[PDB]
Amino acid sequence: SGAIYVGNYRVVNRHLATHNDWANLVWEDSSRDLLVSSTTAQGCDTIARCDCQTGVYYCSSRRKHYPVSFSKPSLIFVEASEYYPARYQSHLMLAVGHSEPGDCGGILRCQHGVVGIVSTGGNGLVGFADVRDLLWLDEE
Ligand SMILES: NC(=O)[C@H]1CCCN(C(=O)c2[nH]ncc2Br)C1
Ligand SMILES: [Zn+2]
Repeated sequence: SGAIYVGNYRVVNRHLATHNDWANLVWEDSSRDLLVSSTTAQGCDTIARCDCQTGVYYCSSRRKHYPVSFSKPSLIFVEASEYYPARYQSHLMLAVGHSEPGDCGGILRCQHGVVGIVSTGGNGLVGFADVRDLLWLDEE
């Protein structure tokens, strides 16, 4: 589990969105595993606007932050899971690291701010849903 709280937005994994998220929906994209809902309180996270390929992510199954090198956001074939069939997930970045299904929502960050959230894992891989292209998270 886990969310990004930027301005009056909550960014979660689409597959973990709550009823309250769907009832307060701003934007969702199944291809990216992303959903954004509106919040009453202002959040403290800042979004990175950069092409960093190194950063640090939170792994709930280890209670640990790990430094990683990650790929540029891409279209990646992701194996069928409890939440999606075998498909191409877009805007996904891959690194070597531990990721169990419940690690989804952990933040990946760089020197500039939040880069994305854990979206995929297994086999000693971890995939991150990028949010750096979502410039509207910074206004309105
Ligand atoms: N966005 C997706 O399609 C995800 C959904 C959860 C499962 N997915 C994984 O890769 C995964 N496997 N083991 C741990 C993890 Br995390 C695929
Ligand atoms: Zn950066």
